Amino acid sequence: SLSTEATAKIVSEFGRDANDTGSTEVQVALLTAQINHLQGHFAEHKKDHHSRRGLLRMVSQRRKLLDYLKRKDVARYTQLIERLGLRR
Amino acid sequence: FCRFTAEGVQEIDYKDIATLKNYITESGKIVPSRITGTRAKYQRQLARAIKRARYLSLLPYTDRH
Amino acid sequence: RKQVSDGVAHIHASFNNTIVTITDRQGNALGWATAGGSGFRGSRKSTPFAAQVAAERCADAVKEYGIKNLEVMVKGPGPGRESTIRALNAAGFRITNITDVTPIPHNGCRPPKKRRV
Amino acid sequence: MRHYEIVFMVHPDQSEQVPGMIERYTAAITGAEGKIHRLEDWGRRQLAYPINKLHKAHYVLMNVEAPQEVIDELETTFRFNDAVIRSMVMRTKHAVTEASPMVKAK
RNA sequence: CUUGAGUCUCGUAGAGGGGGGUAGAAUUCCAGGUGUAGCGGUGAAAUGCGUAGAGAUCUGGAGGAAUACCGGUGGCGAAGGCGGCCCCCUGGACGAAGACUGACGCUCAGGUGCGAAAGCGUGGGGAGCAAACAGGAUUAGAUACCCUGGUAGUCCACGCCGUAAACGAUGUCGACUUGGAGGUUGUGCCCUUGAGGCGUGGCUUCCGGAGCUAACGCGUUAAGUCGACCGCCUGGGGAGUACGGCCGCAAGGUUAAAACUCAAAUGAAUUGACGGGGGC
Ligand SMILES: [Mg+2]
Ligand SMILES: [Mg+2]
Ligand SMILES: [Mg+2]
Ligand SMILES: [Mg+2]
Ligand SMILES: [Mg+2]
Ligand SMILES: [Mg+2]
Ligand SMILES: [Mg+2]
Ligand SMILES: [Mg+2]
Ligand SMILES: [Mg+2]
Ligand SMILES: [Mg+2]
Ligand SMILES: [Mg+2]
Ligand SMILES: [Mg+2]
Ligand SMILES: [Mg+2]
Ligand SMILES: [Mg+2]
Ligand SMILES: [Mg+2]
Ligand SMILES: [Mg+2]
Ligand SMILES: [Mg+2]
Ligand SMILES: [Mg+2]
Ligand SMILES: [Mg+2]
Ligand SMILES: [Mg+2]
Ligand SMILES: [Mg+2]
Ligand SMILES: [Mg+2]
Ligand SMILES: [Mg+2]
Ligand SMILES: [Mg+2]
Ligand SMILES: [Mg+2]
Ligand SMILES: [Mg+2]
Ligand SMILES: [Mg+2]
Ligand SMILES: [Mg+2]
Ligand SMILES: [Mg+2]
Ligand SMILES: [Mg+2]
Repeated sequence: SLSTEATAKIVSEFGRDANDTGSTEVQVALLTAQINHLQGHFAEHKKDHHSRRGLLRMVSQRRKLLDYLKRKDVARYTQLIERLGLRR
Repeated sequence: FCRFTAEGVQEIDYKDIATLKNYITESGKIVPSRITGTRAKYQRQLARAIKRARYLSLLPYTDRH
Repeated sequence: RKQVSDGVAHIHASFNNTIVTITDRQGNALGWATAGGSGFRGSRKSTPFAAQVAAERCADAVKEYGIKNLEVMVKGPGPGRESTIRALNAAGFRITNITDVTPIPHNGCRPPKKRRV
Repeated sequence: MRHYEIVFMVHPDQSEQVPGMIERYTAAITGAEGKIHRLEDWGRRQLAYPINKLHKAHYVLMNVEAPQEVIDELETTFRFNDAVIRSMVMRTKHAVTEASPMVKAK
């Protein structure tokens, strides 16, 4: 999956605090990182459905988190979709 | 019977051929756990180690060679 | 021609026939004779007595080389194969060892569908 | 960079190659910042079954810690060589710097 | 707000998936060596194979497909399914102790995807096996049946197909409700620790209580006691058929009637028969 260093860096990047790993933004960012990574994987292993299942799962979970965020406070939602380049 | 738990090895490596040939028939075939009483986890580890050894020609696949 | 005095025997033993042939540590065969090579046919050619007579007519057919001991490569569960090996045992050969060389594939090929009744 | 336990058997007639082949190989590894955690030779050693009509090849073990790129280059080196009759690399959970039931008993 | 649901840290197990290597058996073929008249098959033979030298045996090679022992109703996966070994890429689960988010949840028509085998298209490959076909055993007649051959297919790539007794014949999620024996995988504590003893999770098998059920049975992994949502049924046959629509290259799939016809059809269990079976 994601290297510990990548997760730590992303947590620092989007985390309101150091150990704040539960905030919706850091979750969305982690899922986005992993999805962008797996893009290259599935570009090569097209017949690997069993992991594409997990990929699609985390895509849908990012969608659910984004919707929760957007309907909770649209400001942070806009900031996040700008930093990550999403909803497009 | 519950040997490796009494010994406590963290992993049955393939190099220790001396401790393998007693889990092997004279024909070279692996002996089931229900005969040697090894715990299933270490039985799996033994199977993997034995297959690796057979590959490195430390043990024989069979006697027909 | 020459002498060995301790050869190796091979009894290829099918359920329909039983062929026996000897060589000497080298695979260079010396003398062969089949249960079917003795006038027998049908189920008659698949009897341990046919094994007796085939053992005899190989031993005598190779006795020119005058061997005295034997390894035996028993292969295939032909009906009553101890018969021919002890026939040779009595034929003037101190059998050294027996070896089941029945070839066993590691799931290599799909077998044919067996008899249906 | 991950840990590996490379073990290769070289044609015994070429046993005059090992003290230089290991040098070249560990040189590549250390140049790739690969920390050789163990190297062992068990010399010639009888084979459990013939390999290409041959017995008693020459065994070499080496536990290393290197990036996968250079060890892939290394196994390609193995493949294109001919003296090494058969190699095997396998990952391992840590670096092991210890004896072996070969050097401990031979 | 933190109990639901998630995130992070440390680990553990695993035929989970994709890709690429590689190994050793065995089959067939080829090459020769040794070595002749049988081999093979069967009810018995014949077709077939063998004097151009088989078969048997030894050595070498080539090639394809599958991975004995381990192996366990053992494990993994949503299901279909997954079994040599090694590497690369990758999914999920579980445990310990914390920290973090703060209802972010459950279900799901339509929709999207996955989906055994056979089958279809294109191109490969093709050892074994083997629908169809051929031949031998062959009767008013050859089909039976058995043999000896044997193509498609089985394999790979990429497309379709989208159906199975696809079954646990049991939708998903949550809560609650006596026990006993196991398997497997963690983990805490501890006897002097190894062994071994107390715990505490996850998964899984078999008994059985209450209860439930027409009964058989199910029985903390419910077919018990409840809640949320979805799918589906309304006598048998006609019929999962016709027509129409949609989908598919095609085979067909999917959605889905009516006329007519019967007074039954069906489920579980009970008692006997069922002797060219057993035992005494
Ligand atoms: Mg995750
Ligand atoms: Mg796997
Ligand atoms: Mg071979
Ligand atoms: Mg020949
Ligand atoms: Mg499971
Ligand atoms: Mg993983
Ligand atoms: Mg708070
Ligand atoms: Mg639907
Ligand atoms: Mg599809
Ligand atoms: Mg198919
Ligand atoms: Mg095709
Ligand atoms: Mg074709
Ligand atoms: Mg055939
Ligand atoms: Mg046939
Ligand atoms: Mg015919
Ligand atoms: Mg038939
Ligand atoms: Mg396909
Ligand atoms: Mg159906
Ligand atoms: Mg099934
Ligand atoms: Mg059903
Ligand atoms: Mg439930
Ligand atoms: Mg338990
Ligand atoms: Mg019960
Ligand atoms: Mg239970
Ligand atoms: Mg229920
Ligand atoms: Mg009921
Ligand atoms: Mg009706
Ligand atoms: Mg229809
Ligand atoms: Mg239609
Ligand atoms: Mg059309």
